[PDB]
Amino acid sequence: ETLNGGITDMLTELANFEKNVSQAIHKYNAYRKAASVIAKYPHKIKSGAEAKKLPGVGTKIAEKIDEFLATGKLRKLEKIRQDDTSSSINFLTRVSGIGPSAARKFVDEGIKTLEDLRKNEDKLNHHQRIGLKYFGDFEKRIPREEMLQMQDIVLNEVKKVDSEYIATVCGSFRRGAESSGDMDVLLTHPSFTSESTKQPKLLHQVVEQLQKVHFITDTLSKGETKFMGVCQLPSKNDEKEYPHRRIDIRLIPKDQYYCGVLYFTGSDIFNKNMRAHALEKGFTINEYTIRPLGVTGVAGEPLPVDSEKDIFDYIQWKYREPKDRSE
DNA sequence: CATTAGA
DNA sequence: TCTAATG
Ligand SMILES: [Mn+2]
Ligand SMILES: [Mn+2]
Ligand code: NA
Ligand code: NA
Repeated sequence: ETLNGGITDMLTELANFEKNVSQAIHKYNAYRKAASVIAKYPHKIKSGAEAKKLPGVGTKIAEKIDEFLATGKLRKLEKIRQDDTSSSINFLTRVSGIGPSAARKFVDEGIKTLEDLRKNEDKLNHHQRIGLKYFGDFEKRIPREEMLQMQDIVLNEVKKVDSEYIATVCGSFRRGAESSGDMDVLLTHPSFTSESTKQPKLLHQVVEQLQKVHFITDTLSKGETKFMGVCQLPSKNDEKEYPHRRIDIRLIPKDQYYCGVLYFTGSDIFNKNMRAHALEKGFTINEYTIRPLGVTGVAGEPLPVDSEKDIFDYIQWKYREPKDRSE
């Protein structure tokens, strides 16, 4: 956690580099398990050899550990850190839409800078277009203060359309969080559960509504159950316009809300920790359900959930407020 | 790990 | 279809 720190960190640095700049999924996969194990290791690793004893620890990596333990650096990390080509890949990547794959390609063609990205907006697909467009706005944290106004509106229209809808803004915002990256809204309706062969419109109507009023400004991706866009709070009575925010709403079979909800609420750890528990408690939890465990090794049979509570009860735990789902 | 664009 | 990008 801090004793193995640099090691895991140069290691991660290393891995990440192969996967993006290089198309070396393996080496990349190498660095990670290694980075994974030394990480767990209970003592200050003192030399390659020592490290080497570890599963996933090759001669390759071990050697890197030495140079790093010896000199508080690494040539390969320095060389990369410098590499203009590799720098560029790292960056274009920021654009919502641009992945490594396209990052290389662009680079090759010569789009290194943001401005390049501009002159060639043509080479970019709609996602990346918008990506490039709200580049600033996108990189900005979301004050809860705004999250409150946002949630407010979504909630309202959702309701105006059909009072029957249920909505939850999940994520950290739900979890107290002073700020948020983007807004996650989970949606479901009663007329839409496990079987009941869809009702695409279900999503659709709402999207239409939010746009109707100008909350949604653009569509990144809209499918029958997952809409992904851009929004913005009404820039008041001028002088102060609001930044464009990433928003995502998804339809959910009413019969799998709370789990899904439980789930997306986090935290990453509270979840795992929660999950790890239901296990002992004779269960199984996952993004949509909670099945009672059987001794033959495994088992099925989706237990009925009416609220975050039920889930808790099941595994017989103490209801934890979002606020304290911290871990 | 499953859902969308796109080619 | 597969392959990328998001989450
Ligand atoms: Mn979020
Ligand atoms: Mn998110
Ligand atoms: Na070994
Ligand atoms: Na990106």
